[PDB]
Amino acid sequence: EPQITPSYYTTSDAVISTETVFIVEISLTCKNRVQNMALYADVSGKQFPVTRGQDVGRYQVSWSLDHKSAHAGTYEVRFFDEESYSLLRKAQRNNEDISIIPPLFTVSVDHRGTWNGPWVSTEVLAAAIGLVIYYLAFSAKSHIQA
Amino acid sequence: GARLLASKSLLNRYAVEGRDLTLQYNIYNVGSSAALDVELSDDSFPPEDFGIVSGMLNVKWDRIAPASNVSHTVVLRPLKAGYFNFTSATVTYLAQEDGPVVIGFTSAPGQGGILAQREFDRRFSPHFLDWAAFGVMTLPSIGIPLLLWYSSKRKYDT
Amino acid sequence: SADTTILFVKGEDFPANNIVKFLVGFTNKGTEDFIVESLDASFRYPQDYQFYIQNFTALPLNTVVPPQRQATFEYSFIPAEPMGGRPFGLVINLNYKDLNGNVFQDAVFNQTVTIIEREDGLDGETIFMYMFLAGLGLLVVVGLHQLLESRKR
Repeated sequence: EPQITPSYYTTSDAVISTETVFIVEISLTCKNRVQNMALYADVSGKQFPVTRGQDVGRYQVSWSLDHKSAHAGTYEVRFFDEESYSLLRKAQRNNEDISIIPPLFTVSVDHRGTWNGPWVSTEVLAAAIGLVIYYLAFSAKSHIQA
Repeated sequence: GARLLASKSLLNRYAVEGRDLTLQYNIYNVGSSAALDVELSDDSFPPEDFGIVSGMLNVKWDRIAPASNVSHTVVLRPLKAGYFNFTSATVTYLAQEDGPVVIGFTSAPGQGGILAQREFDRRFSPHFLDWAAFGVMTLPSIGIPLLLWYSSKRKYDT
Repeated sequence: SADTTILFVKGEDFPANNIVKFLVGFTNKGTEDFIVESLDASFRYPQDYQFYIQNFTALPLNTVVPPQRQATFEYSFIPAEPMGGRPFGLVINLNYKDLNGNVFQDAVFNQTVTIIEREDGLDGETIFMYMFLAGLGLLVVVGLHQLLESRKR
């Protein structure tokens, strides 16, 4: 009966940062009072060992992705214990259905995407707008002559 | 015995005042044995100058398998602009069971210049309200002749 | 009294025109503070390492390593494209000095390196830039086509 209070951080300014970094902080409390237990996190098929802080019951998992690959959306982080992690790895090696193994707990991280700059360009888009008003003039002319 | 190579790197192109600073710690076990009781401590960021947004600077791992790596990241926010020296962190681990504690330092990014928020904005901030104001300012001298020209169209060319 | 290790994390196969990044670990088993000055990488002739082929920018470190303490350093370089496909001996030197100022140099990596050429196919994004410009001109093309049709009619 794990009890978790999850906190997560996601890079929002891609102009400054080189890569998009995802950080998940979880304070884990167990009914049986197990402490310093090794956690493993799976994110979209990628497994990362769970880092343990100095404080009791505090765990963090961090990974980085390229700005082009850090698509906006919700990222599901699945946490497994040593036995569940071993079973998951065995299933992965055998090409078995990974979804069969239930994670200890899941944390959903919602990423709103990174900000990169203005798509609109005065050299191309603005030039078309000026042409359009003058093309409206030409259309009006073409209509009346006829 | 286990041999750990720890690298401390910055995942930000530039250091900007008031903006999140991303720190990534990578520990690689190049030894034949797995590192036991690996603890990472980074006391080089005083709270008066850097505010912790996410992550914890002091971490521990029970075991790091040989030929394996562990990645840790911490997000900080500088509180004062100027030059800052990103010193190396301290890594302690047991190379073998019941063996002596090995103390090592991660990679040091060195001295880095934290750009003041005002300077960063002056160098990179987007101008939109001045852009609207500029455009409005130009609007008369360009449009008044334009409206007079349309008056030409519409009085007596039909 | 100095122990060094090197680990290639990216570009272990040394791809041409690709970033190669390796970690060098310096361990101080002496009783004095070691001062790591710079880390240098250079490509040598496989048949004669004395003749330099390409010298990469030195990475001055100037980091003091206390006794019984370990320090890790990160270095990266990008092999040149024309130079791919040829064996190049790689000499990587870590420079460290005693408190007295005596300087000792250790070659962390001294082995022949195989470099693999990479070829990039035509890019569609350049064609997309070109076609957006060509459409900026194609609006004019359509206008002139209408003018020519009117002239012919």
